[PDB]
Parts: sequence; C-alpha cells; structure tokens
Amino acid sequence: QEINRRVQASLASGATLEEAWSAIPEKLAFYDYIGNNPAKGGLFRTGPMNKGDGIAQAWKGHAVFRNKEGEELFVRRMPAFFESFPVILTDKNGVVKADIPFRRAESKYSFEQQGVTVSFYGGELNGQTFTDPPTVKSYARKAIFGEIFEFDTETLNSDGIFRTSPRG
Amino acid sequence: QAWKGHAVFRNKEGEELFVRRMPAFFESFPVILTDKNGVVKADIPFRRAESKYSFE
Amino acid sequence: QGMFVLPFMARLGVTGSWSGWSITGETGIDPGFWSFEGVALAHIVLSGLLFLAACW
Amino acid sequence: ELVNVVDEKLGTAYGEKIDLNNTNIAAFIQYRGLYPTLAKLIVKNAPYESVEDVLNIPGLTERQKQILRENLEHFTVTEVETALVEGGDRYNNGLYK
Amino acid sequence: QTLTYDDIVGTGLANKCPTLDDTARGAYPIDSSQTYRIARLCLQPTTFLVKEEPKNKRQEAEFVPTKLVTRETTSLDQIQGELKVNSDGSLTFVEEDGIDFQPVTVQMAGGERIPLLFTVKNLVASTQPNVTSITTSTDFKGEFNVPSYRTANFLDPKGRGLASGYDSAIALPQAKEEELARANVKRFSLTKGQISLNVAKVDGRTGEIAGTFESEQLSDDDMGAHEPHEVKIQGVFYASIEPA
Ligand code: CLA
Ligand code: CLA
Ligand SMILES: CC1=C(/C=C/C(C)=C/C=C/C(C)=C/C=C/C=C(C)/C=C/C=C(C)/C=C/C2=C(C)CCCC2(C)C)C(C)(C)CCC1
Ligand SMILES: CC1=C(/C=C/C(C)=C/C=C/C(C)=C/C=C/C=C(C)/C=C/C=C(C)/C=C/C2=C(C)CCCC2(C)C)C(C)(C)CCC1
Ligand SMILES: CCCCCCCS[C@@H]1O[C@H](CO)[C@@H](O)[C@H](O)[C@H]1O
Ligand SMILES: CCCCCCCS[C@@H]1O[C@H](CO)[C@@H](O)[C@H](O)[C@H]1O
Ligand SMILES: CCCCCCCS[C@@H]1O[C@H](CO)[C@@H](O)[C@H](O)[C@H]1O
Ligand SMILES: CCCCCCCS[C@@H]1O[C@H](CO)[C@@H](O)[C@H](O)[C@H]1O
Ligand SMILES: [Ca+2]
Ligand SMILES: [Ca+2]
Repeated sequence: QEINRRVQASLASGATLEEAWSAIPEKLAFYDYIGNNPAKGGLFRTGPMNKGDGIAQAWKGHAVFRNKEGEELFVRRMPAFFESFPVILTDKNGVVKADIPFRRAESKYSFEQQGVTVSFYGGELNGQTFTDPPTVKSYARKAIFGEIFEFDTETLNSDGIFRTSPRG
Repeated sequence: QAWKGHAVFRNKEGEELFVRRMPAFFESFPVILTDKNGVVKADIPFRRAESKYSFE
Repeated sequence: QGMFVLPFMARLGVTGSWSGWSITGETGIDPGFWSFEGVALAHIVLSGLLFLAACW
Repeated sequence: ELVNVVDEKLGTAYGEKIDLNNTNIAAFIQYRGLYPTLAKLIVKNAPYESVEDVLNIPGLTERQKQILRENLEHFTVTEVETALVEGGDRYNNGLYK
Repeated sequence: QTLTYDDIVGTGLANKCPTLDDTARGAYPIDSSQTYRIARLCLQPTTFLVKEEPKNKRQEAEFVPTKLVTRETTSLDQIQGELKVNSDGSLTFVEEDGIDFQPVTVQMAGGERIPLLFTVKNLVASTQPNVTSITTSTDFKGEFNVPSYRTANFLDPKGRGLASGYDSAIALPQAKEEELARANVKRFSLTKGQISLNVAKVDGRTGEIAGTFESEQLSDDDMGAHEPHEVKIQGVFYASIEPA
C-alpha cells in the first residue's frame, strides 16, 4: 500500500512509470516479499532465512503483467497459510484473465492463449519486457510472493524452502 | 572411467621422449623427459629465465 | 572401492550376489544361498546364537 | 530449451478452435449438429491438410456436408501432436466433469 | 478337444500363443488376385535382453539377460491387419488393431528395473519378393512405432505432467529452475522399433503359421527425464492368414 502510494505521488508529480518505480527504495520493496514473512517457516527448517530462498542481491523491479489486449493483469498473492498456491491473474476488478492451468485439455486462460506479457519498472530489469510464455510464467510464479528479487543460492547451498526469522 | 590411451611424446625433431616416472617416495615430482638413452630433452621449468628445455 | 571383507569372501569362493551379479562381471549367475548376502546373514545369526550361549 | 508441447500448442489456433487433427472429440458438443456422428467421422478420417478437406470424407449425406460448411469457421488444423493423439486420447482424454 | 475359459483361467496358458504340430511343414498358396488378412497375430516374448551401457565406449556393449517382474502379462495378441500382395510378389502386413502393446518391467543383475512398452504398434512388415506360397522359408521384417511408455496425463510423484500437472517443483518454491528443467518439462517420446518374424511351421490347409521373432526397441525414458535403454525381445509367434 505504501509502495503504491509513493509510486502514485511520483506519477502525479509527473514522473514516468520507470522513474516512479525507480524511486522505490530496494529496502521497501524487500519488506513486500513473502520470503520475509515470519509465518512462512518450518519447525525443522533450521538456520538463517538466507539458507532458504538465498542471500538477497537486488530487486528485479516491479513486474507489470498485460494480456494481448494491453489490459493490466494482477497476480493473486499467496496467503501465509499456503505452502503452494496456484498462479491466477485478474483484471483490476478481480475478474480472472489468465492462469497456469493444471489440466490443459479445457484450458481457457493459459498465458499462451491470452498473450500475457511482463514489463519491469525499477530495479535490475527496469525498461525490459518479456513476451515468451516460459519466462512470463516464471515471473508470474515469483509475483505470487510479492516483489521479485535476485538471490545468491550458491554461497550457502540454499535449498529453496522458506524459513522463519528471529521474530518467529 | 576409461583408459585415455598410451601417450607418446616427441620433440620438434621427431625423437620419441620418455617422461621420468614418480617413485612412490615422492608426494610431488618434477616433469622431465629424456631420450631413449636417458639424456634430458625437455622439462617443465621452475625458474624460466635460463630455461633451455621448455616444451615451447 | 575401500572394500575390506568382500575380498576375503571372494578369496574362498563367494563371488556372487542374490541380486544376480558376480565379482568377475557376470550376469544371471545363481550363487545359491552362499552369496555375499547369505554369508553376511549366516554371521549375524551366528552372532545371536553365540550371545545367547554366553548368557547361559 | 525443453518445451512442453501442449502448452506451446495452446498458443496456436489449437487454443482457439476445434483442431480437426488434435482436439479431443467431446469438443464437438460445442456446436449444433456435430456430435456424435460427424465428430466420429472427423476424428476417424484425420489428419487434414486444410479445414475444407473435412468436406471430402466418404459417405457423407448432403445435410452432413451442409452442417460441416456452417461450422468450418469453428475448425482449424495444425500439425498432428503425438502427445494429444496417442493413448486413444482423442476419444477419451481422462477428463469427465 | 477345445478349452473353455474355466479350463484356462489362472494356468498361464492365456499368456501363451497357439502352437502348431511338428507335422505342420506345409505351404500356404498365395493367389495374387486374392485379398488377404491376418485375422490373428500373437507374439509371446520368452526373453528380454537389455543392452548394458559401458563407461568404456571402447568395446561394444552386449545385450544381457534380465528377470521379468510383471508376471504373465507380456504377450501381444488378437492383432489384425491387411496382408497385401505387392507387385513383386512380396507380402506386406499392415497392422491395424489389437492388443498390440504391453508395459513390461524386467530387472537387471544388481536391481536396476527397466520398464518398456513392448509393442508392434503400426507394424508394417514385408517378406522377400515372389512369395507364391508361405512356407517355412518365409520371413517378415519390418518396423513399428514406440510411443512414450507413459501417455500425456501421467503425473509424476510430485504432481508434474505433460497434458496435466504442475509445471514446476512446487516443494522448492525458491529453487533455481534451470537445474530442474529436465524433470519439470515432460516430453513425449516417439521412436521406431524393428522386428523379424521367422516362420518355422505352416499348416497349408488352415492358413496358420508359427515361428520365432526377435524385435529391437527402446525402453521407457520417463517422459524425458532419462535416457532409454536398448532392448531386444525374443519369442514365439502365431498368425492365421485368411482370404478376406
Ligand atoms: C530462546 C531460545 C532460542 C531461540 C529462539 C533461538 C533462535 C535462533 N537461533 Mg539460537 N541457540 C540457543 C537458543 C535459541 N536460539 C541456544 C540455547 C544455543 C546453544 C545450543 C543456540 C545456538 C545456535 C546456533 C549454533 C545457531 C543458532 C541459530 C538460530 C536461528 C535458527 C533457529 C533454528 O533453526 O532452530 C531449530 C529449532 C528446532 C529444530 C526445534 C528443536 C525442538 C526440540 C528438538 C524439541 C525436543 C523435544 C523433547 C526432547 C521432548 C521431551 C518429551 C518428554 C518431556 C516426554 C534462530 C534465529 C542458527 C543461526 O542461524 O545462527 C546465525 C545457528 O547456526 N542458535
Ligand atoms: C562356523 C564356521 C565359519 C565359516 C565357514 C566362516 C567363513 C568365513 N568367514 Mg567367519 N567367523 C566365524 C565362523 C565362520 N566363518 C566365527 C566363529 C567368527 C568369530 C571369531 C567369524 C568371524 C569372521 C571375521 C572377522 C571375518 C570372517 C570372514 C569369513 C570369510 C573368509 C574366512 C577367512 O578368510 O578365514 C581366514 C582364517 C584363517 C587364515 C585361520 C587362521 C588359523 C590360525 C593360523 C591357526 C593358529 C592356531 C592353530 C591351532 C595352529 C595349529 C594348527 C595345526 C593344524 C598344525 C568366510 C566367508 C571374513 C569376511 O569376509 O567377513 C564377511 C572376515 O573378515 N569371519
Ligand atoms: C572405532 C575404531 C576402531 C575399533 C572398532 C571396533 C573394535 C569396532 C567394533 C565393532 C563391533 C564389535 C560390531 C558388532 C556388531 C554386531 C552385530 C550387528 C550383531 C547383531 C546380532 C543380531 C542381530 C542377533 C540376532 C539374534 C539373536 C540375538 C538371538 C538368535 C537369533 C537372532 C539371529 C535373530 C579401530 C581400533 C579399528 C580404530 C578406528 C576406530
Ligand atoms: C553344522 C553346519 C554348519 C555350521 C554350523 C554351526 C557353526 C553351528 C553353530 C551353532 C551354535 C553357535 C549354536 C548355539 C546355540 C545356543 C543356545 C541353544 C543357547 C541357548 C540359551 C539359553 C537357553 C539361555 C537362556 C537364558 C537367557 C537367554 C537369559 C538369562 C537366563 C537364561 C540363562 C535362562 C554350516 C552352517 C557351516 C553348514 C554345514 C552344517
Ligand atoms: C526461467 C528463468 C527466467 C525467469 C527468472 C525466474 C524468476 S526470478 C529468479 O528466481 C530464482 C528463484 O526461483 C532466484 O534464485 C533467482 O535469483 C532469480 O533470478
Ligand atoms: C534361513 C535361510 C534359509 C534359506 C535357504 C535357501 C536355500 S537355496 C539353495 O541352496 C543350496 C546351498 O547353497 C544350493 O545348492 C541350491 O542350488 C539353492 O537353490
Ligand atoms: C531370513 C530370511 C531371508 C532369507 C532370504 C533367502 C534368499 S534365498 C536365495 O535367493 C536368491 C534370489 O533372491 C537365489 O539366487 C538363491 O538361489 C537363493 O538361495
Ligand atoms: C541378510 C539379508 C540381507 C538383505 C539383502 C538385500 C538383497 S541383496 C542386494 O540387492 C540389491 C538390489 O538388487 C543389489 O543392488 C545389491 O548388490 C545386493 O547386495
Ligand atoms: Ca544447490
Ligand atoms: Ca524358417
């Protein structure tokens, strides 16, 4: 909500979309990521949070998804209860516009059918747009966790699975 | 996994050269190639500045 | 492979596994009871019988 | 790059129409007059180089041809995808309600 | 004379092909003006051999014996198709339908299990030219299709599949995807196999023939997760030829 406030203030004062998102501190974007939510851990998942998703290196920027018609689509975020969550994108009114189907035979909303693209504003990927379905799906999968980050998973041999923080 | 095959070394003149094998006593060992008569023909130098036998 | 007892079984004629292989590299051999596993089993049972005898 | 061939097929006309070469047979229930009689003839005589070739199936009645002409705009053809046609999957693709 | 289901059930005989008497050494005339079919082709595998895969790459790998673990469930039967008489007097069998595949698992020395789709799907097999009768010297050689051992709906133990299933390793939500692409992106294999049918017996009067076969094909590749093995299957066959 605060990030969106700041971006709207930036735009109101006449910034471009790239500039508005580029003004968001990486520190603020990082609090808007479920990997830092203390209710995402496991009792026997031991150690630092870095051991799970990895050591955070940089914000990738804010991902904006659009369908072939150019309407903005919003990835539904994962609530803390859920260890896994589907990938569902809706328009600004909550209507479903695209998803990653499980069964394909009667799929209506696949990213391939809806021509879903993603463009990044701010962070490492600022100004870039990806239109290839595997890459767009990859980013949509990360957008369920909120803001998207680059991680170093090699240094600690991180395993990819969320741990809680000292608050938890 | 596999034998690479037998390596035959030769100098620019075509003479066959033989790498001096490591005796069990040695943790490390220099790389020295002699002709069939034990005369030194090539090696890997440690100091380069007065090298006479480099593979190059 | 750091095998210490396998060679002693092999030295006296235990060369096959119940799972079908042999140490000489054959397939479909049937070693009978006296495979490596049956030797291991016989020793485990022996151990138990010895332990019980010790108690007595 | 490794590709999921079904997802990829969804970004072609297969994802927009009944693909006479690939689509499972229950899809013909979508339009009046196609199922089960024509649906069976169509799957049975597939693949087709173009949609119009569906008009060339032997034994068709005039009424059947007319039903086919009225529905060509709902049909497409794309290359046969082994993953969609093996397994008898065009007849039963493991989906019920 | 003839066995009922109750005579056969649970004996193992249902997985066996019909045999012909040692007396059956006749010749079955082919009238090139007549059309023919195979009304029943049966293949009963008696040996599965798998080509070992060396680190050596020096010296050729052998085909080794294996132990069947899926019981008497291996034969192909009730298969039928057209037997064409070609212009050079060769015959071509064009498989049309039947119980033309069986999943089979065999186990190598040391425990490795090798599943395969033992099959003659879409078999097109031909004899030598000028076969004016089928005799104990006739053989058929040809090729068939070997589709993926699992079909496109098959879901792995983590729920991943080709036409259904997750498309990622959802238990490792923040793992780097690249190392897992081969496991995550399922692929559907379709390769060719080869078979020889060697006639050993012919009943001129009934149109029945029996012999030995040997086929070669790839085993399961787990929807592209690993390399398949080469398998050689040997056994006996029976066919009934009919004017049609
Ligand atoms: C209030 C206690 C407390 C808390 C909240 C923490 C918190 C933390 N520590 Mg510290 N720590 C503590 C005390 C604590 N520590 C003590 C006393 C020591 C000396 C042993 C340490 C030594 C230590 C090291 C060396 C490290 C941490 C690290 C951490 C982090 C990971 C914790 C983890 O993975 O736990 C895992 C927790 C569990 C697996 C739960 C254990 C549950 C037990 C086994 C239950 C036993 C049941 C019992 C036997 C049943 C009896 C039944 C009978 C009555 C019938 C986390 C910030 C790690 C870190 O990231 O450091 C930078 C790290 O490397 N800690
Ligand atoms: C009941 C009979 C029995 C049999 C048939 C076996 C068989 C085997 N054992 Mg087991 N074993 C047994 C009982 C048996 N064992 C008992 C009771 C124990 C507990 C002590 C063991 C403990 C044991 C161990 C720790 C090991 C074996 C191993 C083996 C294998 C190789 C044996 C070997 O190399 O011996 C070699 C034996 C000798 C060289 C004997 C030397 C005798 C000395 C020189 C005699 C000196 C005194 C004599 C009185 C001198 C005067 C002699 C006179 C004739 C002149 C073989 C499968 C090996 C293996 O592969 O395990 C999986 C191994 O490591 N066994
Ligand atoms: C450490 C070390 C060492 C030492 C070691 C040792 C000394 C060990 C021991 C070991 C041992 C010593 C072991 C043992 C084992 C055993 C076992 C494992 C047993 C088992 C048994 C059983 C199981 C039985 C059972 C039974 C019974 C009881 C009764 C009858 C019947 C039956 C059979 C069932 C050295 C010096 C080298 C050095 C290095 C380090
Ligand atoms: C011959 C033979 C052989 C060998 C064999 C052997 C070597 C044997 C041994 C055996 C043994 C080695 C035995 C033992 C036994 C034992 C017993 C029988 C025991 C018992 C016990 C008891 C009864 C006890 C009781 C008790 C208890 C437990 C507790 C406390 C109390 C009392 C004391 C009461 C072989 C295989 C080579 C082959 C060929 C043949
Ligand atoms: C198919 C990859 C191309 C799209 C980029 C993937 C989303 S972002 C990606 O996410 C990983 C966790 O899965 C992180 O470890 C990594 O740092 C990050 O680059
Ligand atoms: C408590 C374990 C008892 C199980 C015994 C299974 C015997 S199996 C049996 O064993 C003989 C001796 O090696 C062989 O000669 C024979 O060929 C083999 O079939
Ligand atoms: C304590 C009971 C466990 C004993 C198991 C006895 C294995 S018995 C063993 O089985 C092999 C096949 O697995 C055969 O090659 C061999 O002939 C036979 O002796
Ligand atoms: C004393 C009984 C011990 C139990 C024996 C386990 C079966 S035997 C076991 O089989 C594996 C799978 O085929 C093989 O890979 C391995 O070489 C072999 O030792
Ligand atoms: Ca790793
Ligand atoms: Ca013959």
